[PDB]
Amino acid sequence: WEGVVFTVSNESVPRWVMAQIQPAYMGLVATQASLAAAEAVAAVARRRGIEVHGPLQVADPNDPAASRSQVALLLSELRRAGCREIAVDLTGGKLPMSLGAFMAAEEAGVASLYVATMRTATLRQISQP
Amino acid sequence: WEGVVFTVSNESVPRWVMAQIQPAYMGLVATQASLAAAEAVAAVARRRGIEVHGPLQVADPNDPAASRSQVALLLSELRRAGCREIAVDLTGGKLPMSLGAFMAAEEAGVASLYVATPDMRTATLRQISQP
Repeated sequence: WEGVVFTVSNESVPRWVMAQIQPAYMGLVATQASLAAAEAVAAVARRRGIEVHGPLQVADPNDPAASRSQVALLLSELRRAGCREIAVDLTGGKLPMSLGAFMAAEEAGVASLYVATMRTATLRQISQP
Repeated sequence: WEGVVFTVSNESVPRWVMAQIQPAYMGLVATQASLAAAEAVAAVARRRGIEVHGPLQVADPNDPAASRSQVALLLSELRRAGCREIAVDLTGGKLPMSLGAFMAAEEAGVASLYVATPDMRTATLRQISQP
């Protein structure tokens, strides 16, 4: 892989993917709470020479559409910068972030990757076809 | 919703969703590690008059194809029993499970729901969709 777009909740797992595949371009989508992790990923990637796009923030992380659109923007920005082999690692983030990222990646025809290792609750809809 | 298919990791969350939706039909997909929790959801549901299908087991919880196919089996199974407005609740279980359940629900035309509330010594990178 030439490029990788990450949904981010922790910094350690994207770093390990970086070493595995050594891409030339990287995109980062985070929430407000996970922004510091995304910036930590960006900092190590910059000093290895990777071109870093983002982090982009999603206003509501429980809304898959928000994540989907941000990953879409980054997948386009990376294609523009001249990257042709892009994948989306959706390991990080809450479930709707990973789901929105997968949606963006299916909709652009790119490969999705994964790293195998109640009073507040609302019921929400992810998809209605 | 009159039918809900659940991916199961814990027993609490599905129970909570059951109380909110009051479904008539239920489907249950579990891993080996979560089969007991699913059986406990199933026991509670059958005593409330709910027709329960499963729990089915997925052998590889990291393979989304194995989750997709069990959820898809259960959705067709529920429809043949007379259920027709079904939602897939895909909280519970790891990401691959949830994504497999999302794939099966999209291909079946059903809505997907979600309840809104690490050691790197050994890791494998898997491709989950290769379009």
